[PDB]
Formats: sequence, C-alpha cells, structure tokens
Amino acid sequence: MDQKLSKLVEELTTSGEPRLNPEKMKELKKICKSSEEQLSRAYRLLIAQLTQEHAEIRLSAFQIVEELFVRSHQFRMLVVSNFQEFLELTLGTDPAQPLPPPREAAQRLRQATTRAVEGWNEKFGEAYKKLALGYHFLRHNKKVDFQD
Amino acid sequence: LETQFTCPFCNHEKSCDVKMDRARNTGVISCTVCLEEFQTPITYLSEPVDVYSDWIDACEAANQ
Amino acid sequence: HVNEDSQEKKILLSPERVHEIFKRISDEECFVLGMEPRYARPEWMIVTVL
Amino acid sequence: MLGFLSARQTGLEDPLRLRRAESTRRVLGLELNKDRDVERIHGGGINTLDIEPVEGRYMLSGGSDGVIVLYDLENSSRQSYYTCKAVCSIGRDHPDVHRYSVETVQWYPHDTGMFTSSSFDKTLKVWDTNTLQTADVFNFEETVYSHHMSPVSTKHCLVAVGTRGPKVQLCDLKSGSCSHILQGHRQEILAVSWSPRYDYILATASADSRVKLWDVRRASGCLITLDQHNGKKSQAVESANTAHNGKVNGLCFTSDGLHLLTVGTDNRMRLWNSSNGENTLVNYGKVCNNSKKGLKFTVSCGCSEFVFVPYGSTIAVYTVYSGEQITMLKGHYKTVDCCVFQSNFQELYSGSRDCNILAWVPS
Ligand SMILES: [Zn+2]
Repeated sequence: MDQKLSKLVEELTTSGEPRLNPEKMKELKKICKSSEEQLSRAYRLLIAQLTQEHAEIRLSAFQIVEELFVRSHQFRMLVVSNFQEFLELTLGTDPAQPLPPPREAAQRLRQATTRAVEGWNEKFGEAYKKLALGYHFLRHNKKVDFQD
Repeated sequence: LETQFTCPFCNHEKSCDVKMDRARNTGVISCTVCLEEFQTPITYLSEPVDVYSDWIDACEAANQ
Repeated sequence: HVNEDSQEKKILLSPERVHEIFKRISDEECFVLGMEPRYARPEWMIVTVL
Repeated sequence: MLGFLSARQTGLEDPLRLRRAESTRRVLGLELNKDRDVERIHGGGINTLDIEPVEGRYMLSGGSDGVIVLYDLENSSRQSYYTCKAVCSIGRDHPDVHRYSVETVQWYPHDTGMFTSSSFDKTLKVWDTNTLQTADVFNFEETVYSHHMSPVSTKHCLVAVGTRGPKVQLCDLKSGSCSHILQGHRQEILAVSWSPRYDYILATASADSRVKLWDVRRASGCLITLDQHNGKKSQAVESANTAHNGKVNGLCFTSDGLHLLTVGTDNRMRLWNSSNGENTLVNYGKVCNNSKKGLKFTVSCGCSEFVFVPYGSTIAVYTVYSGEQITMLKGHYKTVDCCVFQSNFQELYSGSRDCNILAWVPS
C-alpha cells in the first residue's frame, strides 16, 4: 500500500498549488490514519521532499507536516525526534544552507512556519519540552521576528 | 580607516570581520574567536565602522 | 583554502623560516630561477652574518 | 534485574555487583529528560559546568557573557517535574563580575564554601560562596584558557592555570604565590588537569600538539611526554613525541587515575597509561572537535567506565577501555561546550552555545 501513498503525496507536492486540494488531502488523512508505520512512511516522504530544491515543494511538504502535527500525536513525537533538522530545513537558520527559490514561496514558508511554530509552542509545548527548546532558540538565538 | 575591530565580548583585537551584503541592505559582523554574530541594517553610505557601531550600541542597549 | 580543516589562517613569516625554505632549494631549481648557485644562493640573501 | 535483586538478597553476588551493573544500565539508558528542566539565565553560551564534589547538589555554570550562575539540582518540590532553580548569580550588576567569558569554573574540593572561576579577562577569581564576594584575584599577562584545582590535595592547594602563554602557572591558595611556572610547552596551554590518584601529578595539554605530565614538586621539568607511536617514529626531542596531530584541547583522567584521555583537534581521542604515558591504542574512531579553546569532557564513575565527549551539537558516549561507541545524546542546537556527570544518580548536564543547560537522566 506504499505505491498509492507515494503517488498521492507526489501529486500533492509537485503540483505547486497555493492551497491544498481538499479531497486528495482527505484521502491522505484517511490512508495515513490507516496505519502507523505508513504514517511514518509519509513522514519520510515529507523529509525527502523538504531537502529537495524548490520553495513551493518545501511549502507543500511543510503544510502537510503541519496538518499531521495538529492531527497526529505520534507524528509530534516523531518530528520532535529531529526538530533540529526540521528547523534547519524550514526556517533556514543555518547560513551555509540557504532556502531554495522562488522568493515568494520561501517568504510564505518562513511566515507559515513561524506561525505554525507559535501554535505548536502554545498547544504542545508542555508535552514536548524539546519543542520549547526549539521555540526559545528561534526566539532569542536566531531572533526570529514572530510579530512579522 | 580600520576594517578589523576588537570584539566587545572576548576582547580579541582585530578578530571581528564585517560583511556588507548591499543587495539585502544588511551588515553582518562576526568574531572569529568567540563566534559572536550580529546583523544590522545598512545603507549605501554605511561602512564596517557603522556596523561595528550598531553592534556596540545593541550590546549596551541589551545590557541595560 | 587551507589543506586541513584548521591549520592557520595567517602567520608572520620570520626570516629564519625563509632561510630554511631557501636552503632546501636545489641547485637546479636555483638555476631555473636565474640564480647561479656558484655566485648567489637564495639563502645568502638572508642576513645571518653582517 | 529481579535476578540481581535475588542474588543480592541471597548473598550470591556482592551488592557491588548490583550497584555497578545498575549504574551502567542507567548510563546506557541516558535520554533527554522527560520531567526535568534547568532555569535559563545565561545570555550567552555556557562554556563550563561543575557540580560540587561533596553532596553533588549545587552546580556552577560560567557563560560567554561573563556571568556565573549557581543552581540547585535537587528537586525540593513535591512534583515529578521540576526546574533546577538558580540559587545565586554573579550577574552583570555584581561589582566583581568577569568582564569577558568565564571559561572554567570549579568548586573548591573538600568544601562547598568556596569556588573559583577563570575568564578570558586574564583573571582567576576565588569566590566565597556564602557572601558571594571575591576572596582573591590572580591576574595574568595573557588570557586564561583553563584552570584546575587538585581533587585530591589535602596538603597543597595549588591552582594550575593554562593561558595563551607557553607557561603553566601554579597559583598557591596558601601565601598567594602565582610566581611558580612550568617550562616546556611552546604554544597556548589549552587544558590542564590534576591526577585524581597522585597528589602532585599534573597533565597539561597545549596547542603544540604535546601533553606533558609534571610532578610539580620536581625541579626538572615534565615527567612524561605522551607520544602517539610510543617510539616507532623516534627522534631527538625537539618537535617529535606529539600526543596528537593538532591542538590537544582536552584532558580527563579516568576515575581511578590510572589512565588519561586526551582529545585533540586532529579529530582523535587517545587513552594513555598515566604511569609511563604509553598509548594504549584504543581506537575511539573519529571524535569531531574543532574548538579553538579548551574542550571540557568528563568520565563516568561508580559503574561496571564511560567518557562523555562533546561531539558537534551532541554528546558522544564511549567505553573508555574498549572504545566502543555507546550513543549520541542529541538535544542541543549548537556546538556543545561542556558536559558534567553527576555520579550519584548517573545524570548528565551539558552546556552549549545555544544558551541552554540540558539535563540527561536515565530513562
Ligand atoms: Zn569575540
């Protein structure tokens, strides 16, 4: 049951749509609720997409990640497992590794990930102190303007 | 003029290098020793002296 | 573009080091450099005896 | 483990067996703390940590901003979740605060009423912990990279200080005498450590890629110079007999003091017979470090021995005498500067450049 999942994720991300097309996202929701190892398979798909060089694709992958984060708990544990790399790939904190083009999609990625991280700090911060560490590090060490 | 300045944090002489990214209107001053970094807006009239200045000012303001 | 991850970014080159570097130069590399070893060796350009 | 308890009850195994086996099992199960937190007060990276040797309750932390924070590690609250609160603080408003980064802080052994802190402001300050005022200051002509008091000396109270000068200073707490120096290094002395076994044995590691053991009572220089090859590449001693192929920026005697762990900038850690400096050829693989200053790493105690080395933004846990890599403690966001091991409960406290002190507890 991995073929259809890789497919559906590929049409979701490669399309470059401004907003998630709803019914196939609902199919992803159902089939990700189906099994836990296959939810984590979707997580690896997202991680592999997020490294790839396009800001729109990075945006689609991050928005899927946010959907699963607000929707799944084992997903929250799994992503906080490597929140450091997640921040390196989303926020582009590291100077050596810059976010890939276009500039508009990269800016939208920055805004969306800042606000999603704010929401995650408010909602799941106490249950995941490593999320609190990441939020604090972003807010002081990187001086990310959360008011922007 | 001087382009390498003493770091306010580690007091190592000429250990601070200044990078003027004019395309983004931002100056980045970094100490090679203690790895302290600071970013300030810059204009076309700005110089490493004014980035080094904004860094000292930010330090003194934050230390109040 | 230092050979190793960290060796030294900038060093002060003392005359003593230059003397050894020049003394290692071969009698053929000196001739290629236009310095006949019989009459002038590169290390002789460093003042050791005044 | 019920086998362990049964063997202890029936006398089959000495309680030593259960104690050290369970200590080792706890260290292996080291993980990011589920219910513990450490108060954040340093504005800059934490360069050093030190839990007091007696009662293991209080922890000192020196930050890159020059402040020194004194934490209480005990869970005096009734909840399972607690934050290690900060008892005291040499903050920016203290009259005697260090002007630059504090690079080493150490509790006075044999008593918690005094501690010491050395900074890149060229000062080794001795603080009364009760009044929180500088009892003494020792100024140096060049920045201090590390310092260490003997954890064993009931007789002497010397502080060995390694600065960017090529000389190891010995500052006597008794009759304030900082004149004593040891000659034989050639570049900055990035680490110094007294032997826990022998009272007057001091190991010093310097940027000249050499580690020297000194009997400070002696008048004839270093006792031993550590050599990678032990004699395979033998030369008249002017530049050979190097401990590493880079700067040796960290020292740590093992718990018994019979071996010495040296970490250098050649991405290598080595284990040395502390009695004749012979390399034991324990591998350890590649230990990533590029720190231009001293690297603080510690060893475990009271277990069936581990070494916790900062490895990038992680803590690499190795078995000292086999070199087998246990694990990576992965919770820091920037390079880890120091890790200090609480031996009572097999806990770890790591300070890094991200202005965080993270506590690792057995799961
Ligand atoms: Zn600096």
